[PDB]
Amino acid sequence: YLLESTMNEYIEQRKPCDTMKVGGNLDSKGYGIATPKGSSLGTPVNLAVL
Amino acid sequence: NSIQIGGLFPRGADQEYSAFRVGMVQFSTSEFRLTPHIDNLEVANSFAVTNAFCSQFSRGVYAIFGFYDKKSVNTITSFCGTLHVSFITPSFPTDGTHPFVIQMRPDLKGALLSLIEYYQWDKFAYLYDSDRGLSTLQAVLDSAAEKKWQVTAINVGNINNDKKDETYRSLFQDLELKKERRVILDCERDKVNDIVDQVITIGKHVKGYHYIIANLGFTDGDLLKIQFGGAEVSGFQIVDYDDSLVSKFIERWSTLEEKEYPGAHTATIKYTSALTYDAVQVMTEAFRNLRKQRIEISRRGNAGDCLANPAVPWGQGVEIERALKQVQVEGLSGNIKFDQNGKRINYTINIMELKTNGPRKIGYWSEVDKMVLTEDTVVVTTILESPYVMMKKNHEMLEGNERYEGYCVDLAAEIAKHCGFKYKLTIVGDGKYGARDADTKIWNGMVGELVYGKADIAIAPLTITLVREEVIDFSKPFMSLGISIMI
Amino acid sequence: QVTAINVGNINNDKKDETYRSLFQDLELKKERRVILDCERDKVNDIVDQ
Amino acid sequence: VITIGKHVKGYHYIIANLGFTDGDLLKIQFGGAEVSGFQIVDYDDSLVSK
Repeated sequence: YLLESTMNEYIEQRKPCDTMKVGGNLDSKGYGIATPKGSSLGTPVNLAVL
Repeated sequence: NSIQIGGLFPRGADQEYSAFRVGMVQFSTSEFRLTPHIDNLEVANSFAVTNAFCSQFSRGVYAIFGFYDKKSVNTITSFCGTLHVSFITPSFPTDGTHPFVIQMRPDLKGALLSLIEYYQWDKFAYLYDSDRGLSTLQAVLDSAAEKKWQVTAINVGNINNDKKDETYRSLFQDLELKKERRVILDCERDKVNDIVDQVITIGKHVKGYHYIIANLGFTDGDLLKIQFGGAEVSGFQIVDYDDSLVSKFIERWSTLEEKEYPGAHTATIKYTSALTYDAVQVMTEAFRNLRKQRIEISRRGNAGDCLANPAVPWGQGVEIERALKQVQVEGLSGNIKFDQNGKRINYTINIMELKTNGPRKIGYWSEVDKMVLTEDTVVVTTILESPYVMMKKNHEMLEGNERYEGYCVDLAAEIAKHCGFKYKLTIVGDGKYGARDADTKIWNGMVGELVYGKADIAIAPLTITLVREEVIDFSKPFMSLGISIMI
Repeated sequence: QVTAINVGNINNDKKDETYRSLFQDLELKKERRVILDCERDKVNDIVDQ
Repeated sequence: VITIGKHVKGYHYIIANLGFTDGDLLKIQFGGAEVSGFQIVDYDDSLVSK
């Protein structure tokens, strides 16, 4: 079952312990806050994220 | 019908004396006349209060308007209990149940106590003055025990002008060793303007400090000199200029003549002189109501002296105060409603706070209700995933918005408060992360709330893709990741 | 750390409910040291309580 | 400087002219910000004191 990396990493440290992350990353994706297009909050968020 | 009353005014109480005559001209009616017979005195000398009291009682009056002080208040409240002569006054409220005394000043101590929990204070100082009694001090020392405060109350009144500046440095150098950021000032005008001039000179009005000027004139004293400092200054005021009846007065008040009325041509009026104008309405309202009930109380029998053995009252004095307590009119401060005691009830006190544009109004206070915070966001769409958003074991136990926790939940709370908002997490439990569907192009899950405008912010482990980027804006990536195999 | 409490306004009807009221509030803090600034009529009233 | 409250500790000023005690200086004596300056007329000299 292919999925997100740190989601796969969390189940490996949680203790049913029968899961395994093998190989490495196969892509690069980003976890960003979804804001409206032309957001009322995004430009304050964009620095406060950074 | 020339009703004769008496006046006991302090020496140098100029604006109250002008505000006395303003009501005498306006609230003069065609059907009766009020005879002032004003005397001038020094109000702290209880000899001088006494022979000025017995002079007017030798003249014969129906009521007496005048001021008292702390060093003369029991000379007043004893005589008005004895000779049954009612006494209307704007001074500080006497503690107890005193007959024949009309306090025109509202109480303060409930509003002052209500303000402190609004700022949620635990440790503060309290600079008080002895001139207005110790009633406000005794209330907050009663309140500091049961509600866990650390009140460092310091008397400040006994300071001579030759050594003011040496003392106030020595005052506030003590508070820095205590690291006090919060101060309640509890004084009249002059001791506020002295202390604020000493706060500025040592530089103790920058951001990080907070002050509460605990009297009824917040805009009364000079306030420009700490308007731009950085320390937030709160306060209390009963005379709201946004009211029309006040505005009708001020436009009359500003136009007056200086040598005819000293201190009249101003933009603001002080609360002490404001109640002075308010009482002449109340004094006039009684003798309207008295003849309307047709209780002729013309005691033309000679009053004699005050040193009678035994001193005898006159039972038409009992008639007067019942009319004085049963008056509900409107004036500059608001609803003037009395008790059986002589104290005011059903009144409003405007909690005002000082911003850089000036005094604003963040609400009002009452007896029935506390500080009424008369003022004048984002909706988080997400999904619960471990350890981003997690459903707590204290689901039914812990209520509110800490019912979900996790890594995303901290970062959502970090991103709302550094921007300024407060979060509203509501999870659509459809389970689908959401994308632009085939053949119908409906955003399914969290994007179904976000693109269609049913939510504002979405703090979630969501992937920024090309067709994701087109419809709605994104932030920067939280972390760098990839597709990973799980076996 | 002074806790100053007015005991002056206590009246004769409500003595055993009010003199019991503040000492438990002292006992909710465990105050151990008391100064009495009263006259002997109020002092012997307090010592009885 | 005083009215906006910018003479607390953390600040420093240098009044760059030849009269340092010439202007009014009491109003920032007790602030917290260190104020330096320049003066040519020393009153500790006898001929000045005369």
